[PDB]
Amino acid sequence: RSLKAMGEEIWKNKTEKINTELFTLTYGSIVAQLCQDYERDFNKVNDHLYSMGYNIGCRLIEDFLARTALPRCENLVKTSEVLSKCAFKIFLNITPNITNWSHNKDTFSLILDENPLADFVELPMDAMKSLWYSNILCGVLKGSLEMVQLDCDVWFVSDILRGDSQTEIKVKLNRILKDEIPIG
Amino acid sequence: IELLNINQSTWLILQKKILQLCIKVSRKINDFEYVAKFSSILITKYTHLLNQSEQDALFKEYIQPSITNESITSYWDPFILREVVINRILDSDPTSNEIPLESQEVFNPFKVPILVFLVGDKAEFTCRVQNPFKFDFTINDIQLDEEISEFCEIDRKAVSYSGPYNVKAESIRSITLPLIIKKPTYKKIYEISCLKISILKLPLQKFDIINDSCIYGKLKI
Amino acid sequence: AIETILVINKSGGLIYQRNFTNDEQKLNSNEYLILASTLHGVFAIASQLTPKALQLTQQTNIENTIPYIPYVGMSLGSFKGDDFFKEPFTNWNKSGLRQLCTDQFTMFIYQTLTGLKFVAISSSVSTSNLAIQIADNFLRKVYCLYSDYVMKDPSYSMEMPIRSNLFDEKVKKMVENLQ
Amino acid sequence: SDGYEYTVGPKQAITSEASYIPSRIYSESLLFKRQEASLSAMAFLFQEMISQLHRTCKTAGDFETKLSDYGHNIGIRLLELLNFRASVSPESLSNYITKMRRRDLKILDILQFIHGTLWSYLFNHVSDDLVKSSERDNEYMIVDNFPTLTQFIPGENVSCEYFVCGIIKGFLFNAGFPCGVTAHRMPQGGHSQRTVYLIQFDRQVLDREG
Amino acid sequence: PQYFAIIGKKDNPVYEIEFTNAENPQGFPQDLKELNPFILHASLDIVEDLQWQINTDNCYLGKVDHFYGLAITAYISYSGMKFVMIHGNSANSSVVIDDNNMRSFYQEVHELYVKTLMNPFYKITDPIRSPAFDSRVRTLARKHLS
Amino acid sequence: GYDYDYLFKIVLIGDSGVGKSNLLSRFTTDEFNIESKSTIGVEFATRTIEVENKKIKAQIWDTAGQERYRAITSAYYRGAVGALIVYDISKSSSYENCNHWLTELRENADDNVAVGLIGNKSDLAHLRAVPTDEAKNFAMENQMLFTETSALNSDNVDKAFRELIVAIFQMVSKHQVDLSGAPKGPTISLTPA
Ligand SMILES: *C(=O)CCCCCCCCCCCCCCC
Repeated sequence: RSLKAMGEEIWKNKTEKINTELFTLTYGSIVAQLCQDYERDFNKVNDHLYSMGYNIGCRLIEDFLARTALPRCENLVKTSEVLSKCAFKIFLNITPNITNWSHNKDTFSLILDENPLADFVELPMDAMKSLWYSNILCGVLKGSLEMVQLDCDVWFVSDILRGDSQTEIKVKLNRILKDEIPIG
Repeated sequence: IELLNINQSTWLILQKKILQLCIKVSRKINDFEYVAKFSSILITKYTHLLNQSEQDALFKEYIQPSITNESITSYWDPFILREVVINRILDSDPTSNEIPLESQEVFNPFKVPILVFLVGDKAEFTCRVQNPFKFDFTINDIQLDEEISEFCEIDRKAVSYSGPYNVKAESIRSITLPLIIKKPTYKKIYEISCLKISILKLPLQKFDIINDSCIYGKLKI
Repeated sequence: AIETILVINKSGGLIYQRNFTNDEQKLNSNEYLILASTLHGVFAIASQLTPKALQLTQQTNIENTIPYIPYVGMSLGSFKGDDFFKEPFTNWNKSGLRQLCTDQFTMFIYQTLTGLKFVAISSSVSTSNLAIQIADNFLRKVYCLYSDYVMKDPSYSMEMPIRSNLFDEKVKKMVENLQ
Repeated sequence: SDGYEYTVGPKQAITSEASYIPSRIYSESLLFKRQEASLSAMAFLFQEMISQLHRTCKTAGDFETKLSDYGHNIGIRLLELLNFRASVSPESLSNYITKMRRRDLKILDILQFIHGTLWSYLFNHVSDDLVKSSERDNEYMIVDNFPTLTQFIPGENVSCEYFVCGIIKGFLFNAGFPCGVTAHRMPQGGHSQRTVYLIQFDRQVLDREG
Repeated sequence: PQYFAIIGKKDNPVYEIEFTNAENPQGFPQDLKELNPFILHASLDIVEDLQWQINTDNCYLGKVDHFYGLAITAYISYSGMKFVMIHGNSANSSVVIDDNNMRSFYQEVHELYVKTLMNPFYKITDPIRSPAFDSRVRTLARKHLS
Repeated sequence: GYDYDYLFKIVLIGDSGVGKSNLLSRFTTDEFNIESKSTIGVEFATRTIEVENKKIKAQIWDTAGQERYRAITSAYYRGAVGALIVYDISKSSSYENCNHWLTELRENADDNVAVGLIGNKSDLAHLRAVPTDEAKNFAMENQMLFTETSALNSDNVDKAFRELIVAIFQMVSKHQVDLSGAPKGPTISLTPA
């Protein structure tokens, strides 16, 4: 099996599981107290969540790749496949799709069918145009991909909480920096 | 009033209803003290609930008599006059009036404004008074301090000639005045935030500077 | 009998030097930093000494896969089950120092894709190829344990010494099982 | 824009209006949708939360108070839909139940409730050996032989575990029982990661119960 | 007519609304309109009295208090949230409360309150300002009240 | 003796023949594997200092590339959180190469690395060829500390090195708090039947 049944088997019997309502409640508590602390400056809240996600991903790149130990991704396709098909599966019960391939194979979008972080969420009316609620995921993806010498830019373009039906995260590779230790 | 928490219960509508009844009965009997006492509460705490009609009627009925008979001698809240910026302008060319200049190691790169004035030059005092209520009041005179006064106090003749300064209903209307400087300071960086004001012909009351939100707007001269 | 385990963070420099010999204590803490940094430098040297014959033609991407041992580990944290992994896995450092043979000890090195280095010194001198598989499986065991109890630690800066209590005792138990 | 608007007061809602502005939070049900995620994600979120909390705090007491405040809100939310959600007897689920669950009002019913259903819901297993020190006046305590959230935290100090203390405190505080919940480590029985959540009630509750 | 309010532990309303019968779309005429918050405040004391008492259900209290032809019914959630309703005649009657309908209405409104409380940004002190909440509450009143 | 809280990596880089080997004769524990410069490319020295009541270990890597070290010398800056650029004030070539060395460090070393400038063999005022003013001006534009060192003028490089480690510690130190009446008596069971 390439990646589907692999990640399925790992999540089936390799990992200790915990309830997700606790996860979304915890994340909601952090986000709400952060908005209270920062005095409703939701752009700064987005920046802080980005920093938090970056730290989490820099730490997280070991848990994945220690449980899986998959080889290094070659070019921009295997990385998307693994990242959307087992990387999210192992840590969460979600299998987002790939959509909007760019003309030159440099950008792709993670259509998040289910967002466990935003389970019971309804933004305040003064933040429906500014606050990316689940901004921790972009930081996690950015840091995690940077730690494998795959530096890229990750940003939301639409969310289910704000307007449009589908929520997607665009990932665009800037360059594969060659400081990737003496291997291969 | 003791039964609730006018001074365990946070039902503001019921509180203002009973307080309105209290002032009504306090006027029914000839008790001019508690009318002022509770009208002070009713237009300091529950100000964001009484709309145009209630505030206008209350100011016409219970406040102005409470001022004319000197029942209360203090302004309602201290959150007035948010900004007190002061400026001087060069009447002549820039060259005219200059402020005088007032006459082996180990390097590492790893480790508000103050205003200056002369005696004779003319200045400009601008203050942004605010009126959170739905009625209008008039400022009668403005003074700076006792300490930093006698140095740069506002011209009494100018404010007297200009007459009372009417503030619109919900405005942050500004007042621009001249200012006269007489005495020196040598080397002693004084501060200016006392700014006595009289509102509706009351005793001169102090008002400290409060910015947009609790931080104090302080400047040095 | 793996008598000593040490790990090098990402750029040289030592962060964990718990040893399980009875009583030698011959090397102070200071010399082991020099040993780890020298190992990193020798790894770098070994990367750039491939013979000319193999540089232009490898044709050897079938032997990199490490066969798995059933229960080399023991007899958990984020993991669950009787073992940390049942499947076979692949080698990452196909162009680097992999072991050092000596008549009195054998050193094994397992380099993470990120850059983490895990070094195991064993008194035992196996056909000198199966022992590579045993060492790689044990070192990925230790790497999984590190990813559990050293990475999910609020009070631990990145690539700094591992002053923790659960990680060291659990690797001590793990090496105690393997003998 | 006809939502309460408490400054104006109550509004006249004529009983002929069925015009419906979907909200995406009221339409969605809350039955018990199983979406269990990995423990690793919870652990990493928890440790990044504590890491962010280190820079903001100044002393141990402030750290503990802020962590307890973090868990307090989770307690606020969990009380309602752990008491309410258990009333289902095997669209909206309000018209699926004939009898609301009898809300506890005694000293030990709530503690039994937390021992049984809240801890099982949180960590997928019933808590162990709820006991009370029957010497002074009241020292009720919940003990866990191996806490889940803070298993990866090294050291013998219990400061990072005040999160669940705050959860319990908020739970009992809304339920009508103010508390002084605080954690202690009591290594005993061969586990040695054994933590005891001492619970101390207020004099008001003691007067009310008797 | 009917007057409904949701009040927290600190004795403050987080939601208030009044319902009519659609043949007299004016509510309580002028005096009970002013007296409604005070009578509800008075009845809250009896509701708190029944909050801690043994003797089945204890969340739905039914008719607890009485006034000048006004029936007062109370329901209590698990977080001490008090749901209070004041039923008024059609200018002449002896008001009788429908037990099952009032019970079901309080159940569904408690569902609404709990799923309002769940989101991160809500606080216990703050009021329930939401057009969706008011809309679903009033169509619920049509469904269950009368 | 694994008591040091932090391990900082510092690289002592400079032109060949400048006199780096004598420069790191002071801040050392003069023991352990001597030489090894020509074998792998680096020699190792260590220092222990307390900053803000926290032990810090600093490891010094005095790399040099003569004819063989093209890629390895680059790889040796994998995570250096400090650099100690060296030039001699005798010949302008060593000072001229400082920009090239700094370019390599900022291109390859750790991001936002604290890097300084050392002027060695300053006692020899006979053959001076680089003035202090020019060196200081070059340091100003590139965010570096600068000093001059000599055998007669010793104990200055030690203070500069401690100051560099202090500058590093104020940048890569996450704030922390010192995390340091339990119930006693026989309990009674209260779990439900
Ligand atoms: C090829 O180069 C390998 C790519 C490795 C992908 C790693 C992605 C792991 C992170 C996924 C997101 C998990 C969310 C966790 C939320 C706390």
